[PDB]
Amino acid sequence: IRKKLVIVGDGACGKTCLLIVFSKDQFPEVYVPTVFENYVADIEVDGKQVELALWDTAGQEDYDRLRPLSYPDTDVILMCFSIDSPDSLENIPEKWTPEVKHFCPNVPIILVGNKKDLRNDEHTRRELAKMKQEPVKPEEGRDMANRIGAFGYMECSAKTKDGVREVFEMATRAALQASGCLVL
Amino acid sequence: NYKPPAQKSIQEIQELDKDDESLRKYKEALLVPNVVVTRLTLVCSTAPGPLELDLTGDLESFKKQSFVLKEGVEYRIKISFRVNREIVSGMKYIQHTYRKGVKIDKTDYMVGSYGPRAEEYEFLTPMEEAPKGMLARGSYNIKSRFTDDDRTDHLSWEWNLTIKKEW
Ligand SMILES: Nc1nc2c(ncn2[C@@H]2O[C@H](COP(=O)(O)OP(=O)(O)O)[C@@H](O)[C@H]2O)c(=O)[nH]1
Ligand SMILES: [Mg+2]
Ligand SMILES: [Mg+2]
Ligand SMILES: [Mg+2]
Repeated sequence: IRKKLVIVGDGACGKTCLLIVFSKDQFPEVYVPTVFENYVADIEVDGKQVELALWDTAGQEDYDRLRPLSYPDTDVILMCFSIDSPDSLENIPEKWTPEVKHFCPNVPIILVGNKKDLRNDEHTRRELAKMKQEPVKPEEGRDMANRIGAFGYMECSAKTKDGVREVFEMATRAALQASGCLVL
Repeated sequence: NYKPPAQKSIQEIQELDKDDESLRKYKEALLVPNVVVTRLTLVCSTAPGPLELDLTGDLESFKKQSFVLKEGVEYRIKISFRVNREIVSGMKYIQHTYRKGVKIDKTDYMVGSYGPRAEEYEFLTPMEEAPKGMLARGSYNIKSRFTDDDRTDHLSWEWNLTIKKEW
């Protein structure tokens, strides 16, 4: 049973690391590619075996016309922002939701807060405070999940790996639960 | 709410971050008018022969003929098409079904964004059920249309469905 997952969200919110941590189980500290090669992970959920196809994307404005080719035949979407970037969260309803709904009507979204491990980081809090901001809070995340009609809201750190296996367990559960049936 | 981005050629796309290996592979993975609609097929398990329209010319031969279909049968519509030079953004498929001059259905699907490639693309709709009963046999006129984010008009062809008691 094949399902397709595409991961979207702003540049530098941790999309690629998340994806790499999921396939390698090691956070990359040496080099982080801009976009990780799509690949096929064999996961099992709710007494069921799943061929899961994972696509990383380029979030930049510059690739707004390129990136939407990843969408056809997508079964679940991971829509990220970073817990250390309330801007990345403002763009969820301003950019990612209008896009994902446009190209992927009827397709479940899991809203994902990345970099949990920065919530209580000292240096981080200072930087945000220097522009009158704080880290995003779980209520702010869940609220957004409701506002955009997300199947779920999960939080994670790919640095510490807390939440990673649960994010993709949810995405996969979303894909099984769930315009135009198939493009080939 | 969604707002289409600035038009960008495939070369403008490749010029950008052209020294990034990882983005080079990304673009490689994902990559006469630009879009050509080639064929309309009816995918139907119970049909005794193949059900196809060639749309590469002679668009003036419906309404002279049609697809015959046994009342009550399940089928999908499969549209084939070709993208020749540049990206099509967010291509949409729209269908209006007519019966005796009355519009009985309207349906439209986000087919998606597609880059140019050699082999044609095949878009399959969800399963539909042929009509049935004494009052629903004979001809339905169908207006098929494509459009996209860079185009506020359509590619249009018009085909017929003729529903019978038997095949
Ligand atoms: N502290 C922390 N940094 C992270 C985490 N995940 C990613 N990053 C960093 O944030 C930056 C952007 O990550 P990347 O995965 O390349 O983001 P993308 O551009 O959205 O894919 C990189 O320097 C990562 O090291 C995380 O979970 N915790
Ligand atoms: Mg990236
Ligand atoms: Mg495998
Ligand atoms: Mg083609």
